[PDB]
Amino acid sequence: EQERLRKIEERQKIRQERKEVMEEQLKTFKESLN
Amino acid sequence: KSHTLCNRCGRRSFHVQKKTCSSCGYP
Amino acid sequence: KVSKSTKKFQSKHLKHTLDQRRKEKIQKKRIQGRRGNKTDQEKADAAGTREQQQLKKS
Amino acid sequence: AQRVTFRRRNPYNTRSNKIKVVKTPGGILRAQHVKKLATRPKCGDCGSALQGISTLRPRQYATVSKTHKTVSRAYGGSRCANCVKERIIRAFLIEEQKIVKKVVKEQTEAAK
Amino acid sequence: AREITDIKQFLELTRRADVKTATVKINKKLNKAGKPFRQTKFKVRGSSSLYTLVINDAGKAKKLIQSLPPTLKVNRL
RNA sequence: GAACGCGCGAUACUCUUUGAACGCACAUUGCGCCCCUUGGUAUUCCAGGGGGCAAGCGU
RNA sequence: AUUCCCACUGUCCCUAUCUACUAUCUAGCGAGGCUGUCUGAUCAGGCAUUGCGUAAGCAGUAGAGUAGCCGUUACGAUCUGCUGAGA
RNA sequence: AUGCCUGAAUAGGGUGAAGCCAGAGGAAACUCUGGUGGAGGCUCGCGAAUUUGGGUAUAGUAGCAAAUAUUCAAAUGAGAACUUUGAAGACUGAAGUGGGGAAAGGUUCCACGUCAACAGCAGUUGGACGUGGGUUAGUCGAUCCUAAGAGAUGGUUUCAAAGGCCUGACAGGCCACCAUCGAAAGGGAAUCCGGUUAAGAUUCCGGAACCUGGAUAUGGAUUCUUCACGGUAACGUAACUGAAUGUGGAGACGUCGGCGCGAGCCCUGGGAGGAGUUAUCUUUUCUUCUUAACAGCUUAUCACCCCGGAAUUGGUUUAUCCGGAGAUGGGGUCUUAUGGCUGGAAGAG
Ligand SMILES: [Zn+2]
Repeated sequence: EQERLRKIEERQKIRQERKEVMEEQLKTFKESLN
Repeated sequence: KSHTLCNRCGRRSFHVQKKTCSSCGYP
Repeated sequence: KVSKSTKKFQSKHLKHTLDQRRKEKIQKKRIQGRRGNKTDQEKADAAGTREQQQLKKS
Repeated sequence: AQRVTFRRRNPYNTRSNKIKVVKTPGGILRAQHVKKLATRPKCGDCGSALQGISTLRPRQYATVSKTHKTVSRAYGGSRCANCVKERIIRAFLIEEQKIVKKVVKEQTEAAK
Repeated sequence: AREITDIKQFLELTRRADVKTATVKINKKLNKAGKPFRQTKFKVRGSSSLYTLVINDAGKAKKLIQSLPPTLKVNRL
């Protein structure tokens, strides 16, 4: 059970990192648009 | 095989790495 | 059927590969319980940022 | 089930010497050294393989005709078609913009 | 080696100044219909190549043999 | 002084390859250039032989 | 790492036997069955550091099953008899 | 201890990470189930360690020299356990006790004669002794080039007068930048098959073929007289001038995984031969049935071009990637890697 937990919080960290980098990419492309 | 033939003296004293002779000092 | 590369590696490189694996395992086991072996990221996390350091000094 | 080896001085598995096995008219398996394959010429702007140009070794080009290593279009044998089209369009638009800038400048110092 | 399908080209090859000998080779071989036949190869070497003419017709081979120069050496098989 | 050969050096009981060693390299009998000449179809090619190559914004 | 429970053991009571190797001298010199595998298959054998009591053959209408018809070809493990036989 | 340049090697078994597909629960986030996918400080056979070649930096006693299995007949010879032939038994078992190479060795290769010494018994044997024979290249290497680095010139291009070329019925002009060494595993123009000796082979012989350099001749083209055409296009061609100057490609470049294709080997059916076994059974067990470099015709995934304008979103890989920055669809262009037919070539084997 503890292993499955630590796995799901690892998934949480990975998804948050990917979402953050995607949002940053969109934000930095917005400036280059104009 | 640290030494080879020396042209000036004919001995097996020509150091291949140093390119110098330990018997007649060539060149 | 065994491949040629497998035969060559097992005839040539297996012994020293196994020995190095054993040595690495032994060293890791020995330094697992020692105190003072940390990664650079962990050292930075323990150190904290600048603002955390003025907070600690206060 | 007959074993063959190199036929030249190099005894090592280097890219220079590579071996194929063929059955000779004598009924035996023998080794044959294979040369390096040729590389298609590439466009000088985008790096894609040029179309309609023969793929040969560097010294084998001197023994074929010009139609086997060129294309009848301008820059043929050096640049592909899309790169040439882009060059033409860009040059024309640059010249037109130069004309427009010169006219605007002639207007703006025409005030004094 | 080169193959030629032209009879007059072969005759022109055999008519040059530097011609040594012509070889006539016979092969007993079967065709796709299954009936065996006689195939004749006329070989002459030019400057740097050996030109071969393959004829699967008996009468044409006989006519070409009769049309060869009388001062030309011919190897039978 | 050394190497290879028949005391001597292809003229071998004139002086090969070298060596302070000298066209350049060199643990290779490797790579050049210049002048004359000869031969093989020959103005072009190829080869052999001989002999060589360590000016000024000054007065 | 230590201590108790059960089971086993030549550790021991208490030694004994076999195989291999070794040691010695001489010539010269000289400080019946089973597993795996192979002989084309049976039969009969080889190898795997002993690898770990009913013969071969024939017959039966008895015989798991394979293979012919809607009383019936053939093959056939196993079993029974020749057979306390064979060696 | 830390390096640098150029090569070889970085294998296998197991497990199964992101991502993706189809389902179920939930308003999302998400969480389970099956598959797919094939990743790692995953496993298996301040410290230590971290494959490898070449180059290059900072008493007749101890004992028998230890690698198992030998036996029978014949030959030679003065002499045979040790030499030779045949038969039997046994061994290496493609990761060899089998065939080659770099380095290194230098005649140890082959033949004839011999056993004084040597091969720790013997020997008629020999990697021994004595005498001879043997190594053949335009295509294989070196030779050429540069790598790390080394090293002249006045420390490696530096307050150096450092060199070549061009024009013109001696003057003018152009350009910049340093020798050389350093790899028989890096880059590189080109040869294959068959046969042949006591000992030589991609080198010799026979046949067949390519590469580079050079001088030249002929045909054809260069179409009114002067450097050619076709297709919308990708592009095609028997040609189809091109100085200074400025560029581009090949050479020329990390490692791993699955998928597709070709070739060699392995497996296998029929048939044409030869060999073995057969008291009984066994259409049975073994072996031959091959096609070189080179050359002509033809043959492509990818990529690109033209038409066209797509949501009811389609196409599509084992791997979820692609499309108004133009998909699906229809029709074309190209590289010839690699197959097929043919010549070489059946005359060979
Ligand atoms: Zn391009």
